[PDB]
Amino acid sequence: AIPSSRVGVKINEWYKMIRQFSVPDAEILKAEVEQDIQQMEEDQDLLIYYSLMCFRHQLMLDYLEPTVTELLETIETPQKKLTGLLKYYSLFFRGMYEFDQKEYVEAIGYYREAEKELPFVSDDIEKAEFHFKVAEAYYHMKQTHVSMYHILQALDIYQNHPLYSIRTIQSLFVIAGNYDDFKHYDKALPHLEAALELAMDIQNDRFIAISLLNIANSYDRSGDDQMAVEHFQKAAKVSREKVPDLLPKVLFGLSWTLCKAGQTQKAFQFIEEGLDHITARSHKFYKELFLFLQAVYKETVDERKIHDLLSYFEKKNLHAYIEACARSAAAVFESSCHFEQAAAFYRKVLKAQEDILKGECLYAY
Amino acid sequence: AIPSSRVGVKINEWYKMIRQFSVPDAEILKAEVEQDIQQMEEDQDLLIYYSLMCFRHQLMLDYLEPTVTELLETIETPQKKLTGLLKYYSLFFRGMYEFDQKEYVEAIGYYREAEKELPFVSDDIEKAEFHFKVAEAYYHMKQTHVSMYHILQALDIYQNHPLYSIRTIQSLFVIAGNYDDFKHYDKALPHLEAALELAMDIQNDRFIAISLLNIANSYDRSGDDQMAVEHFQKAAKVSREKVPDLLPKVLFGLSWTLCKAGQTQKAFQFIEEGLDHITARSHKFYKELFLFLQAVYKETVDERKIHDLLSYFEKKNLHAYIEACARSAAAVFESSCHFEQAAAFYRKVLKAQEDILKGECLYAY
Amino acid sequence: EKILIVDDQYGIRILLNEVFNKEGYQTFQAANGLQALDIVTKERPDLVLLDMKIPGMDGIEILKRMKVIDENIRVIIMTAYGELDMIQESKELGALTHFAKPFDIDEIRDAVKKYL
Amino acid sequence: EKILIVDDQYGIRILLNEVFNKEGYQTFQAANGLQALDIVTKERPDLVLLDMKIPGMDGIEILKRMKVIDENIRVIIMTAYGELDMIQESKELGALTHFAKPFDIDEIRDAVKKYL
Ligand SMILES: [Mg+2]
Ligand SMILES: [Mg+2]
Repeated sequence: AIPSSRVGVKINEWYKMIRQFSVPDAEILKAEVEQDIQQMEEDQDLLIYYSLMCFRHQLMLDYLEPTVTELLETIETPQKKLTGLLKYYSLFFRGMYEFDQKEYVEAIGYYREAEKELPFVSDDIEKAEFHFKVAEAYYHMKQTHVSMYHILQALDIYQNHPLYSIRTIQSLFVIAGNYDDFKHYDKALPHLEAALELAMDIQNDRFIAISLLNIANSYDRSGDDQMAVEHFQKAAKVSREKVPDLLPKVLFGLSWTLCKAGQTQKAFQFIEEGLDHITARSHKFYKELFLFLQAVYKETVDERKIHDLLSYFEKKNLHAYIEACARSAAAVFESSCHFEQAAAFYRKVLKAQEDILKGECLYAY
Repeated sequence: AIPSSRVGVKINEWYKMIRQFSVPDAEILKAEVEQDIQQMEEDQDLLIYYSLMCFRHQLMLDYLEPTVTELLETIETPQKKLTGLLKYYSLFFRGMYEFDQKEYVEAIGYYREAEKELPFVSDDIEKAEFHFKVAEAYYHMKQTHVSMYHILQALDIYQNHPLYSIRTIQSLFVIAGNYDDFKHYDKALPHLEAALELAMDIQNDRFIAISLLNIANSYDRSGDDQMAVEHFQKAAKVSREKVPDLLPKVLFGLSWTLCKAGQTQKAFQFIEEGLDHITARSHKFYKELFLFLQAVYKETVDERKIHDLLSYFEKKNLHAYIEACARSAAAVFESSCHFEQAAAFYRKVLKAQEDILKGECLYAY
Repeated sequence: EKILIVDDQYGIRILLNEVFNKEGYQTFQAANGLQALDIVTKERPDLVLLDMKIPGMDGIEILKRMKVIDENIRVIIMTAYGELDMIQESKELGALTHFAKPFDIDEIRDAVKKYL
Repeated sequence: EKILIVDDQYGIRILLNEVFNKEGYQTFQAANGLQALDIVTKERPDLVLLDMKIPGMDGIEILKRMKVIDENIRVIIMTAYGELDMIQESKELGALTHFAKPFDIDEIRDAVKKYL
């Protein structure tokens, strides 16, 4: 599937040909875009940008039936709102394209230029939408303070529009997620609870299950295993009954929490259960996380399995998984006073941390 | 000493009284500001804001010799550039005030509003200056990508003005520092070298010493101990001869590097040397870092001293120092296969990391 | 005549507005269900372009409520990644036609002069 | 008459400009040394306000270069956290006076009509 940002930048190129009134080139690019979309990931925002460009493209044809500069002013002046919106999209999707190739500094620059176009748009939801999507980007970029800044602007507008409950819940998740980055799970919890309540009002089962899962993970990480297990099982129930595709993630949290709580026998039950729900189509690695739980919390640690999994993770550059699993292994070995093994895993932890950071900075100004 | 941001927000309050034409209140606040400045840290930007406000305050008096709204338009309209600059400062210093109290989300919001005022300022250095100072803030906020974005805009403008070599060197240091955050010391090095070359051209000894020190730390962290030691000694020379106040920091890098290189006897010499240069007036903790080096790299580790120092650091919430020292201790104990001790320090490392993160997020939206 | 454009996205509204003004129509615009209903009640449009994909208030709900205000109402639905059952259901409720996004400007323009 | 304002900071230049226009003076402005020298050569100001704290080119350097263009040049220096030796040195070179920042607008205004 083609990322919509990739299609967005080709539209930007299409636009360039239009503004220089090159019909042959514009037609080629227009034809290519119409093919790429047939294989593009879902993005209704991209399709809007496409349709507006189709209109702008037609304007070019209608005005060719004079210097480029002159002809350009003739078309744009009467089309202020169109020209302004196109400019906004070209910058937005260019920013997302840079973001998708991990050119973060470039992305930020486009995000900033894009925002400057918002004031010329008489629509508060459009503004919210920009802040929300950018907030997610900054979060992935681990610029968590900036993410919070933006997401708080989105949520403000969303709350003024009670019909936008979905975005409100998603905004609450983002806020909680951001707090999690600073290990302030207690600060995240209130937002997760509001999300749960809102989700139940609109009777959305998926978001009820997800909210409950998020609450459980919050408690698990804050150190309240009892509340964690309680909510995991609540999420499990709603999952098994109405949203089964969440079961693997739900059962892994439950299992991990039970293992850390010393209830490994009970955990092994949900581990085997989760392994049976996993399908080949899946794109997640819960299979490998489940296998790691079995190996490390087993009466006698399965060191070979552990090595193969960590090696597997190393291969796909899954350093976050390495850090988390290595953290667990270190604690398990410490518990039996096997400190040499422990130290070995602690070194893997510190290594994984540095490998994550290095992967976050690929530019070279 | 009073932080200039604190004085800045009082000026903001002074301004509020002016715009509502309250002479008594404006006079009180004006009088207070003039006292605070006598005890304020150096900040020529604050003093400019003060002098402009003094002028704005006088305009108020000259126009009282009509509704607030009407009278306000009468004063502001003819004073576009003044009103615009005042607005810029009020937002800027308010952002810095929030930054200084670790209200980072608030700070960002003011930084953004402040930037929007720049386009109305016909001065490229003023723009650079904003980007530079904000870049430093984002760096301290560990929003390193955003920091890089801003600092690259500053450096661009500075390079267009060859007379601003100092800011250029400082900008190079910031860029290097940012790369360091992602453990890309190899990416930082080129900028540190350009800084060194520039510093030698302008014959600035302090920045020659600092550049050499930065290069040495870069090599030390990239794993080139020989180059590290070589540059440390270069920095040491220029220090002892022209900038001695850098000696403690220079001798600590040299010592630490020598200890990690297994040359502890040679290191102990520079450790004792650094302890003799430290003065009571100092605000740094190189004294405690020196003492930690002695204790942990000693033939027989001084565990009691180590515990007292780490406890001391804990008290002043110096979690960065705890992490670094604990990292060293863990490696030293591992080298003698004392893994129980090692594991203990690894736990202190992971703890310190989380304590740092928690201290970065004090708000509670 | 009167054309009511209903869509939650600024982009679509700008587009169709520029398209229908060029044809000489008197165009109205709404971002959500309530605004759309108030306009139907007050202006009584001759044709409606309804986005069935609006947050918080599904088009199915909006459609029936428009039939309440006017029975012979002329409504064309448009969707982006919309279900086949919501399209089928909308038809049974008297939908003149359905335009998938991205819709062809000419097609939807010719369809307007038709059912108008 | 002609007043040359020399300062690297936009804020100070805006301020003194508004102050001296109010007095009816013909004001010029420079952000750095070279601009200041070009203006002295071309316009030949009757009074100069020189910021001794300018990056890359110290006021001491700028001052002598102004004495080159004109010997009877009238220059008042202003400083922010400036050394006492640079003030003392500037005086020996024929400095009419020195104004510490933040300077009082009235004081520097009265000083202008004086040495002018
Ligand atoms: Mg829609
Ligand atoms: Mg200056």
